[PDB]
Amino acid sequence: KTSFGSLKDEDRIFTNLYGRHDWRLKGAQSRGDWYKTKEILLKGPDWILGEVKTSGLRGRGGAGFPTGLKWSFMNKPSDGRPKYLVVNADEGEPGTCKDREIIRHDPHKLVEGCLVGGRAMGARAAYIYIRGEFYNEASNLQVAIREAYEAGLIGKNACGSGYDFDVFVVRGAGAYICGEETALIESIEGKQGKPRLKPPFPADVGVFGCPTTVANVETVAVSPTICRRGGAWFASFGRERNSGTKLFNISGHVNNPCTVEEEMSVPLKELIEKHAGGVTGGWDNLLAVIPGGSSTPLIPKSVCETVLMDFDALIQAQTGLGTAAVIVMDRSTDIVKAIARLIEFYKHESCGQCTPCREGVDWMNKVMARFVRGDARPAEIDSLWEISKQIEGHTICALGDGAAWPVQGLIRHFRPELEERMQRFAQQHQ
Amino acid sequence: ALFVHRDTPKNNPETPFDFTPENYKRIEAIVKNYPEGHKAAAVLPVLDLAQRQNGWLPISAMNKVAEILQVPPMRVYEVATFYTMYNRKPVGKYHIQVCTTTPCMLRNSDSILEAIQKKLGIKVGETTPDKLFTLIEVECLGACVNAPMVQINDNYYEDLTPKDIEEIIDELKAGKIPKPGPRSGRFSCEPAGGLTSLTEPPKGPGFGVQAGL
Amino acid sequence: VNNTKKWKMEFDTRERWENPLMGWASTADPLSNLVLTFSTKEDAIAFAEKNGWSYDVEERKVPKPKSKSYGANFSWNKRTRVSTK
Ligand SMILES: NC(=O)C1=CN([C@@H]2O[C@H](COP(=O)(O)OP(=O)(O)OC[C@H]3O[C@@H](n4cnc5c(N)ncnc54)[C@H](O)[C@@H]3O)[C@@H](O)[C@H]2O)C=CC1
Ligand SMILES: Cc1cc2nc3c(=O)[nH]c(=O)nc-3n(C[C@H](O)[C@H](O)[C@H](O)COP(=O)(O)O)c2cc1C
Ligand code: SF4
Ligand code: FES
Repeated sequence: KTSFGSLKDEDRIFTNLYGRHDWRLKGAQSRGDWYKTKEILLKGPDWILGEVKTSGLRGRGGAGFPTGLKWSFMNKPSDGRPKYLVVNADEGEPGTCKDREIIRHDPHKLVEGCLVGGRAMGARAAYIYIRGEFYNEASNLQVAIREAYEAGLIGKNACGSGYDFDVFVVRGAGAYICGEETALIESIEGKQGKPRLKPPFPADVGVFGCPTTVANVETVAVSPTICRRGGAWFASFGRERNSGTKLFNISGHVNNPCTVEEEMSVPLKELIEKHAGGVTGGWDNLLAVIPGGSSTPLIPKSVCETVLMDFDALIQAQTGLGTAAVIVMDRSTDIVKAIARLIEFYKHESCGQCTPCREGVDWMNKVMARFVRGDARPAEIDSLWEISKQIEGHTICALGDGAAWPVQGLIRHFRPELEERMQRFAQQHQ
Repeated sequence: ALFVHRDTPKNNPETPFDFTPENYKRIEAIVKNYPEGHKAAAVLPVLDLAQRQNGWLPISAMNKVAEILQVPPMRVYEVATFYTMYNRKPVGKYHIQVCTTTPCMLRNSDSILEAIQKKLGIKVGETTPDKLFTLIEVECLGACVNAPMVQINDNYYEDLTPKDIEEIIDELKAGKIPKPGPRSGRFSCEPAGGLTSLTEPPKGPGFGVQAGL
Repeated sequence: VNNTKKWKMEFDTRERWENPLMGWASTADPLSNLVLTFSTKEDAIAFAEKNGWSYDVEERKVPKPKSKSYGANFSWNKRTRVSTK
């Protein structure tokens, strides 16, 4: 198989993505959720982890770590402490609005994902850290969790398998940093959402000091569909080390900004023209694309022609996959203003813990605010490159990396627009 | 917009604040979601509950939460200054949160911000003189395919125009509550011009179940 | 800790009184500003005995090795959890 995309309605894991069906238990049971969950759980953690490592599922949060290898770090003997699955539902990324749809429209798929994943890792319960802005989604998920308890699907004697597994929803309070896994752990512990240092990875010391796996809502909710359909089926979508389906958020300057599910290596031009109704003005109106949410570097029109929307081809296209949240930008876009407002986001959402992010992200925002007006001289572009390279790799979590990357993408692909902005500032003010 | 407290006549540790008894039942239910010895983990939902009761946090809700959870007051002060929901000044009753990050800015949230400024008669950060509306400018609220959007105290009002947000503010000033969703023809997140996916009915339970399960 | 590498030899401090004209610190001790630097301890001991100076010896105090664990800041059941970070 060399051609990818054109994912059919039968191979969609997230059926009822659109809220067109009943999200409650009577609707979710009619779509495959909570079917043979007892026979999934009775087959031990080892078979579940074998099917997930078979399935090629990587991290749907955005980093793309191999999910089954990650979950096997909890497959270890007990030493007095309990174990927890924690479901990362914060979703603060600009461009990214898909886990909101998973919580709001397929909640029982998330609860069955919590049950199967916590069985895979021996976890006692599940803390689902939802965003505090998602209040309707949180009440929605608590309704579905009450439906799961009252049907006996979770809790005492979960689905009749003799396993005990609670599912909790902890609401956030408006911090983009509390989507990073250790800052999320600290936000569960009643503290400031400041990220911990790695190691300890949460499989050793996580929430409350217990062994812990923090995974995304997407890479938790697709796990019972993997454990039902088999590993190699889900592995037969997308390229190798790019196994499966993915929820894309084609936002920005398109005719139909939408959330859709598609095969993992679908082309970007085909995705925009086939699901979003194309760029506003056709393909000849495209200027740049932020391919996977705000923390990934933009890429211009000459790269977006042939590029594939997965991890490896976007790393070869000097960006990252990330959350697979496509932000489309046309020729009517002040692009330096857009990246400067994105750096303004990354300083208004940055917890101020370590030195390079706390000072350098504010300093990059001031330099970008002068770049928008053009109030600079062309040595400062290379200066800003060196500032971004000093932030990148010197932080505690990847918000410093995810803030240095839009600057590096903007400079790397649009240095001349910065230079002509500055020189027309210099002619009209002197 | 400051991160220290100065004792006003209306904000001090002798400002009256206490929970209703149903809020004490809810606080016990919150604390029961956390392990024994980690009672300090419930600072965030109990302080959020204090905001839901009072509308905002004086420094008596912070001290009451610190008293009932037996944590220091400083550790609740860190939480209430760290997060952008714990309102430490009394906001208006409708708290209009306009998102202005890059996906909402690409679909002209600035026209909506100007429309709210000329419809209410205020600017960013201020409060209307009836104390019903407070307009601030927030970061990404996570509704990016439904950009541009706003949040009014709990509820996302999406796919807006200037006229849609004028209409929503008008039916807020009439004392009612609008419908929390998009204001274009679509319902949640589908393509606006029609369903490019999920057209077929689902297969039902048991589709594609491998042998041995 | 680079100033804790070498042995030093100072002397007992004598009277520093107020100059009547300007209020300066007048002294009558010529050995008041004399600090001698030595690599090891027996070098300083032999140099003090060689010059007939009565001496006392205070041993080099190394900071004892600690056990540091960043994971101890987030324990499950010990008191070494931190209430903030
Ligand atoms: N989904 C969202 O809303 C957002 C996603 N992101 C994504 O997050 C990415 C950054 O991810 P991070 O969490 O900073 O780190 P990431 O590099 O380390 O690691 C991914 C996961 O694997 C685990 N892991 C990694 N190396 C490990 C090792 N040696 N041993 C054990 N476990 C290990 C980590 O605990 C983590 O859960 C960005 O590139 C971006 O794509 C960023 C912002 C928002
Ligand atoms: C600053 C920052 C914010 C993050 N926010 C989220 C988030 O909101 N949701 C999410 O699922 N992952 C987020 N992540 C990625 C997590 O650290 C973690 O990789 C992920 O939640 C779980 O790993 P997974 O990709 O295997 O699911 C964030 C990372 C960083 C550095
Ligand atoms: S780099 Fe920024 S986001 Fe990360 S621990 Fe430091 S202040 Fe926090
Ligand atoms: S950009 Fe406004 S909702 Fe994400």
